[PDB]
Amino acid sequence: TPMPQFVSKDGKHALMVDGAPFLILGAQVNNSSNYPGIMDKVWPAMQVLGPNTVQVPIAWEQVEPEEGRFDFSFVDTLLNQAREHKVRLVLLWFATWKNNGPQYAPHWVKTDNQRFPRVVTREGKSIGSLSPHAQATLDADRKAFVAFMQHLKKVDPQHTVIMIQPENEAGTYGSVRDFSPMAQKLFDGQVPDELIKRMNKQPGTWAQVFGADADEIFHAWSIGRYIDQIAQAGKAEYPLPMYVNAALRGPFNPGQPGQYASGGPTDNVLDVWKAAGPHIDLLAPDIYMPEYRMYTTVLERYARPDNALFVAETGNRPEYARYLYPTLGHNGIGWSAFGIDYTRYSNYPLGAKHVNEETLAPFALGFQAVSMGMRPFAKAASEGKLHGTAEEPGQAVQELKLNDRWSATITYGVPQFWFKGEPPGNPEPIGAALIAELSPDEFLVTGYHARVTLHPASDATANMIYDRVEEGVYEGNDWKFQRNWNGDQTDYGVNFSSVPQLLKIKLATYK
Amino acid sequence: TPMPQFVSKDGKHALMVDGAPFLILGAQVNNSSNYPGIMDKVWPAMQVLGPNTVQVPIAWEQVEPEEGRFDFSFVDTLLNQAREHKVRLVLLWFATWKNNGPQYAPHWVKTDNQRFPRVVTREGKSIGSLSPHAQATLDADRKAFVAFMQHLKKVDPQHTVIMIQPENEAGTYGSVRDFSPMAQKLFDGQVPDELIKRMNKQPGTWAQVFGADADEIFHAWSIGRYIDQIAQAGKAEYPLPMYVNAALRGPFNPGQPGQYASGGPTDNVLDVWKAAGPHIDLLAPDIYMPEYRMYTTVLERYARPDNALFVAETGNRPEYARYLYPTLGHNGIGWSAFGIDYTRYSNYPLGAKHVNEETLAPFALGFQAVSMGMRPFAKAASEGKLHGTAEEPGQAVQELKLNDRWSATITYGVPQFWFKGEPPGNPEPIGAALIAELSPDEFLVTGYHARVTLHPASDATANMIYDRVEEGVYEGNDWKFQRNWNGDQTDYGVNFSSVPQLLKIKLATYK
Amino acid sequence: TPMPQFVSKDGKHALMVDGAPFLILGAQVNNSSNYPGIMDKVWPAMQVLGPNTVQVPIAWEQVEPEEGRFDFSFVDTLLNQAREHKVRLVLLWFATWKNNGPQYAPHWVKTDNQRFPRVVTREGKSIGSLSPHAQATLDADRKAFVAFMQHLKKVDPQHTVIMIQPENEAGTYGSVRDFSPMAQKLFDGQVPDELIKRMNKQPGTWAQVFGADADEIFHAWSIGRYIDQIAQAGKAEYPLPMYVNAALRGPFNPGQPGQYASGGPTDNVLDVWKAAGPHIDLLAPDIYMPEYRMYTTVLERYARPDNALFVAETGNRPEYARYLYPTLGHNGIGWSAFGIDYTRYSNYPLGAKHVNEETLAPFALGFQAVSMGMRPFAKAASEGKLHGTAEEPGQAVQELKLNDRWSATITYGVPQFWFKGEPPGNPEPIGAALIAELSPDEFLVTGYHARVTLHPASDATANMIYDRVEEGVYEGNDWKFQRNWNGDQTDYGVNFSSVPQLLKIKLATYK
Amino acid sequence: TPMPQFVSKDGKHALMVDGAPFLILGAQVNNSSNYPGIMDKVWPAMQVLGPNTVQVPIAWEQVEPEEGRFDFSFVDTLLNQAREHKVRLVLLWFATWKNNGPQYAPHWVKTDNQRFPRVVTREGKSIGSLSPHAQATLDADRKAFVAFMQHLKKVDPQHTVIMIQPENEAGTYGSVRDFSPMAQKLFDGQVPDELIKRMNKQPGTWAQVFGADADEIFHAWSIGRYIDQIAQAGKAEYPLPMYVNAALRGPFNPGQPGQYASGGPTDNVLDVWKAAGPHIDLLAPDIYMPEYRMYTTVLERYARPDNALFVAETGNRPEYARYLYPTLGHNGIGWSAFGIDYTRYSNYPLGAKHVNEETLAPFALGFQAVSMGMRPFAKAASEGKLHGTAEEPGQAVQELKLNDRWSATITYGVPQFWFKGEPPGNPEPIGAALIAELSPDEFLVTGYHARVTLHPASDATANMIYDRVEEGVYEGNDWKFQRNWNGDQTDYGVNFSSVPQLLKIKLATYK
Repeated sequence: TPMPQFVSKDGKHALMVDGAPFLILGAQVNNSSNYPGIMDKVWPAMQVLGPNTVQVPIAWEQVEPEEGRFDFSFVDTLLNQAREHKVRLVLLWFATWKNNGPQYAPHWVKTDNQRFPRVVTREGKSIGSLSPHAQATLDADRKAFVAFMQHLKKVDPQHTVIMIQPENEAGTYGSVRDFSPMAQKLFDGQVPDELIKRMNKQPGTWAQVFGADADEIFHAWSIGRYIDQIAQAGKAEYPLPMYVNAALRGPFNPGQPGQYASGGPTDNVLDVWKAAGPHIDLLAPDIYMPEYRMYTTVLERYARPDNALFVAETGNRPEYARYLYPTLGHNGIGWSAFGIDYTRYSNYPLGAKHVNEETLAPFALGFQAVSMGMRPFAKAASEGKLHGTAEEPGQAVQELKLNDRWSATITYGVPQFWFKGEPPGNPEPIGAALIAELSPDEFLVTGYHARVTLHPASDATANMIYDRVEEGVYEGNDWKFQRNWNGDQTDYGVNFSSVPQLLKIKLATYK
Repeated sequence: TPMPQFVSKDGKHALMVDGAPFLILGAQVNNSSNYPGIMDKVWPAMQVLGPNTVQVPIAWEQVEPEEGRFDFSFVDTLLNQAREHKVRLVLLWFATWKNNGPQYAPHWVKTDNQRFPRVVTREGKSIGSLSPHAQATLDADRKAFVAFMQHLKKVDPQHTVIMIQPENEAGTYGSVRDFSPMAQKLFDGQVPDELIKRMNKQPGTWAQVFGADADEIFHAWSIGRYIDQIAQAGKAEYPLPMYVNAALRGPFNPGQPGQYASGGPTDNVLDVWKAAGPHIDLLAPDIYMPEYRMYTTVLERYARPDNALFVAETGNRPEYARYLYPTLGHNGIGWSAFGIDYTRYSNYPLGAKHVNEETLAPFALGFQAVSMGMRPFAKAASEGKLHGTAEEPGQAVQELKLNDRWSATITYGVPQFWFKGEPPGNPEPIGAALIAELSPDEFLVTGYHARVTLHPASDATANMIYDRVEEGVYEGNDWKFQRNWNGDQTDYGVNFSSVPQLLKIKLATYK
Repeated sequence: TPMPQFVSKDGKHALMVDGAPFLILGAQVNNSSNYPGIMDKVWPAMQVLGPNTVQVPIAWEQVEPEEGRFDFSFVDTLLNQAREHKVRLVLLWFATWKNNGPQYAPHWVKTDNQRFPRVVTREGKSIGSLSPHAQATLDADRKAFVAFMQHLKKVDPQHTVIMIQPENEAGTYGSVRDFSPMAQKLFDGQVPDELIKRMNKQPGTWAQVFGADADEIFHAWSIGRYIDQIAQAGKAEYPLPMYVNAALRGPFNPGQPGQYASGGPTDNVLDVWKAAGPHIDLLAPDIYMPEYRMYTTVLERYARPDNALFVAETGNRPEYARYLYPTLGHNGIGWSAFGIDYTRYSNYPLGAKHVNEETLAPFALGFQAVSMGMRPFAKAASEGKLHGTAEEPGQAVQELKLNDRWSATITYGVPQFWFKGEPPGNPEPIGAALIAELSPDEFLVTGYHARVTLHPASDATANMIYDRVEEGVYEGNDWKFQRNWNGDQTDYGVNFSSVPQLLKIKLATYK
Repeated sequence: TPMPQFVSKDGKHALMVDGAPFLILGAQVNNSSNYPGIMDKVWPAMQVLGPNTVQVPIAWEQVEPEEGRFDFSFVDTLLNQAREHKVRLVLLWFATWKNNGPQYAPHWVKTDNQRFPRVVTREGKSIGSLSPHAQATLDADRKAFVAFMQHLKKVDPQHTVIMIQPENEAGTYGSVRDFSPMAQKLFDGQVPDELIKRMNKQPGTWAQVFGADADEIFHAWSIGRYIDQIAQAGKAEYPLPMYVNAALRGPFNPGQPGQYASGGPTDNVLDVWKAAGPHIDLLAPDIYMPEYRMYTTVLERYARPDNALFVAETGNRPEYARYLYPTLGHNGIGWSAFGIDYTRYSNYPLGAKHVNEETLAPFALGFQAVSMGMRPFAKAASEGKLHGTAEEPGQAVQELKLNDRWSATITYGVPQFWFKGEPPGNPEPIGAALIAELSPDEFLVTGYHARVTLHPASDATANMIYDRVEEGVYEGNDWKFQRNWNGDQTDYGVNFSSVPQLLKIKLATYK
């Protein structure tokens, strides 16, 4: 039975799970929800949200508490629980970097600054981030990761785990790079030929080749090479797809490297990370920018022909929920919300002050609607045929171009009937829509707090007819019909409110 | 066992069901609630509202999806469900016209503008309404309707179905008539002698005879003849009563024909429709005019000596509920509310934003009260002896003339006791009353949010005595006594609030 | 086993029930709650209120619907239900007068103005009140009442029924007396010697003897003689205690006789009614005057050495509940609230807009507290040893004189602890207290929303000691101890809130 | 099995219960909740609050109602109930003084001012407080207390009762001392040599030695000697630890002795009470001063090297709950809240208007958190290693000095994440924290509505590492691990909200 795998060719991408494209509808537990005694506050929240994939930390300190003495008992417990609760897993390897720092490395690592040295600032101060240049730290992380991947292969032939995230938001706060002598000797050397080629530059030293950006590009390359070697060695044991996640710099008015985590896969060093990381399948943004223009711009920059869009983390405040459909609209591999458990922790002001059934309901709506047709939606994404949009404040109408024949008007905050006047939008921005092209004249359509009005895009389709507007669900790939919408229910577009409904709409023209 | 039948003589009317007059307390599901997979969101709402009759679409596209290949399986399912849930059915034939358009005609009809042509505007544009002049469209609709009536006769000897509505709001938006050559050849001809007689006019062409109104009267006659031939052929197979429903034009400031649906049974062409439709039992208004003066004027215009009043549709917003009793007061055959299911569709702003137990309670109150004496109420209506009224904003008192001996004062928003000052009315208009004359000195009385004070109408009855004020219910026609109201409960009229109560009041005089 | 009986000597009174004094904690159903089919809306309300005595109409129209054809089946049903629900009964004979009118007399009475004539005004108009002067009406009422009392004796040896109320608010609206010739012949005659004696006047005609008040005194005497003869004949069959109830005239600014019900036992003709009614045990006020000064003045006027105070009716709005204890403080026989059922009738503005568990809770509190010591409370009342008071708006302190040794300060709206400043009173007037003197130094004390502070009334008791402050209840006459209040619970008086608590307080002095 | 015992040496103290230090998390029932018939309104409240120790009055009037006739049946019942409900008991001997007065002494005491004389004012008036100088009153109280201690020893080998409180707030209101001749003869004599030594003064009379404070110091010494002799005699029978409780005088602006209870253990006569009371283990404040500066100053004054801090009573209004942790921070023996039952009594304005699950929740939070590590917390207190603090209005940050190596910053009203700007504090003051030093680099930490940020206190610990931040609970002394907090949960201190959580935090430094 085929194991999970990431494919990408000519800018079309698929996460293949059980032999077909898959879309991650993800939930990530909080950072300290990775022990047997706390899982009873994880699963009741997942039951409410209904993700198809759960992200859980696997901490280096817990799997190798003493060097050479491995303990994967929590991985085993977690696989049983995920199988019982019918979710797939994405495991997060909290090791050399977690939010730039060594806090999840074991005692014998993070207390030993001699064997495992920290970044040194230009002024000579050690700071809370391990240097990518130390061979001992790479060796020890990679050895632990290799034991981890070997264990996974032995106990997960069911393929419950579909991806691995090596490290978590690697990079450095408080310095653009390491300035230790160890670092300076490498920085003074020649830029590796692989990076010279990919960057369209002439050979030379780091300062010669990259100028004012040499410090930041050097640090990104060195972190990338570090994680790539870990990815390559772990894949040699069990070749699950692997991705790294990015602490973002501001898309419009970024600060200086070091204010944001320098060296991480920020939007200015994506080609460096690509060159450095051939064994890393994608670079995934962690988006905690709730403002529409910022969020959607991050989506556009990380969705590249060489980079499948996966939103590995985003906020759990309700205004975030609507960003699922525009993410899927970039035809990547999915979207995950962060902080989904009942441990009473809150990452406000990034996310919600409390996680409960009310705060989860806007997310569960989208997860239920996509799950009603997940495999066809994922087939569409893998062919580049998924369209998605979310409501922007002060803009009550959007236009989606679908193909030569049809377009869709998206209108927010209107009745499900004729109305007089300009569309007002919803009082808060909460609407969204998602449209899959199955064939030129047939679409899968869902939305919430929104009207979707399909209309001709050319003179050939001016004589538009609703042939069928079928409500139903999919069982795997088999369509289960419930009813044909007609009359009032199609006279004013098709109108969605607060319940999950999937429509398979076949259009015709009269002749 | 006698089948349902409509009788009318000298301006008195009855819908005979199971051998006696019947009054429809109706509920209509939304337009796309006509498939097996959605009926579990219909019946729980009917359980709350408690109609005695449910209206459900029977779509041409679903019973003849391919020409000649009939499928009445949903009709069969629906008859079983109506029998289990103890309601009668009125079936709506969604075919050549539904809200003026062909959207419920099958694929092989509504995509074939050659065989089944659309109305052509004066400027040459085909628009979304099938021409009444095409023989193929009439033939195909009638053939489907005949198969439908034949099936009904075979599977409904219980007579669950009591009426059929051929077509739904036939007429045309965007043109006063068809201007195609096919239409013009008929328009240029002589007005049929049947219409010339009924309209008190001299023979001639359509333009000669009817002048400025020729276009609209021609279209109404041609639609009427179309549906009448379908009614006649269907009745030849199974002679259930049949009615058509009207999309109204404004009673006071109507627009132009084509702004409102031209050719439908609007209030200016009722004699045309009568002349054209001898096999159509009545013309029924669909009233979505919530303002008192408009609603009640529509009632008066459609209640004619040659037209039994049936309100086939009205709004499901709570202010509409009170219009049941004035409708029954015209001594027709009943009243039905539109959009009664839990599918989460809303036709706001015509109706309510949500359908739930709260929004249905004002309707259920009236349906429960009338059902407590439905057969005697319907016997009264068939003798012209039913009186009914609803509260008008800014008018806290109304006077009902009952007969030579007695009248009833209706007072809104007062205590059930002595009060000082002018009656204030209810804060919102919600009151109503219904009074049946059983014999000169005995009345059935119910109401809500209202006081009913019977008082002498002549010097012969000045010495008024409450002989009996019996609360109870009817089992069929047998009166079941609960108690005699007296004392406080009759000193200030008889006072109704929010619970269904039927009173049988016998008056006397002391001597 | 002794039957119920009213005793009164030297201004001390007792309703003896089962051989000992009894205090009525009464509830009266609404006027049309006197049929088997409505009793399921009576008993659930009594379960909440918990009266010890229920008042129910027994209508002449229902027990003699045709002359000579008696039907006491409802009396039988009602006795079974009262025994099952553990209440005593007071039966109300709705006959010649109910609120001045004949509406509860049978068909063959109230429609026959010839045999049973109405009062004639000075101008010659018959009005809605039967003349006390017609021998046929007296004969027919008395005959029905005699059949009623005979039936009671046969089917009620349990003595469920403890009193009878002949007629209901007898009197006349719209005329001071009857002016018919039948009436004038009697009015022109001599004042009966019995009334001449009791009124301390010299013999003469009605106009000579009574002057400007002759009309009103004549009507009161004639109604009184009418009901007295009915009482005497009914008592000859079964000598239950009997009382009449009064529709009050204003205590301070009364209107004219005829505006209020002339001839009823109003506060100006109590000596007339005493003289006329030796077989009527007491004259009971019906108090719907919610203002403190009016309510308590009515109490004082009807509590006479020759008249035991029984409040036969009062309002069911919550502000009325507190008037129970000052009524008991006049050492009569009890107090009853009117309109206690769930039939959805309201006599607002006299009483509450709705009867439910919230509106009944302030009454149930008092009924529960008195029931916790009802027989000792009733023994105290029969010895004149009960003291009671209710809160007056704007007066947060009252002083009750108990005996030579002790007094009680009643304070409203204070904490159950030390407080600074003037007592504020409760926000609405809701407090009350009730104190029985068991012996010179021992008292039964209860209250609600109030503090009771016992304190010395003389120099002999200056050295006051709380010997015992026992919370408990009585079983019949046997005291069941729960706890001794001390400390905080007695440092600031004894403080009552919203739960029923009976305290048996023994005082001492240190020496 | 060792019985409870109080140990104190060189300013470190422990209440030894079952052989190890113990911390009282106490609840006291109201003053009249000391009878079998009211205990069903005590235990349901204790179930909600969850104290480990309940204080209950044992009244002299109830155990010796007649002289020589002892009745300890309630003590027996109460021991059974405390064992069933799993709490320890502290019994309060309500005898010669309760809130200065004799109200709980038996009838034959408090009514006999001859045998048991009251304090006489300077003007000759007897007032409500028994004189400490009468030998009969001492003899009779001591005899009753000796019978009580003998009974306890016989029926409590389980050691359910851990301390006894002889008398309750002894002292006098309305006079600084007794001025009777009996008192004056003693006052005129020489100051006992024991008091002369302890007060660092020269021999002489009371007026010579103490001057303006002679009256108050004389009264405190005489009350102290009275209770000490009772303590000594009771301990001779069963040597349970014993304490007296104090009605406080204002810490900053005290009134005159007699306005506050003169002679009680107020903050100016603590050395007198120590000298007079060698058999009294500690002097405990009763703190009903809700203002932060007053409450915490009282704590400081009563926590002395010769006086273990026990807060025997405090308010049950929610603002009081947070004072538990600063009390424990003085390394005494515990803290108890007053008025914890459902009898519907309120000592507002000292405490809450109602006791229910809402008003108890802020207290239950602290009791649950301390109970999760009660024995280690009590071991820490006995070594002087407990630190505790509560939030002060207008101060959102506090600093706790722990040892040479570490300190803790306490921040109130902040998110559990990074925030911009000055800490706002909670809207009402509700935060607190409690920190036990287990060893130099390991701490037990709990709090609520607060952030605790451990940080270096010296250059030696500048390179701080969170080695482990373990959430769990203790079973007795055995630690039960749940999870290791890391990541978000430790990046911004450790953050507590509204649920009980105990963290065992081991700190390291990197090298």
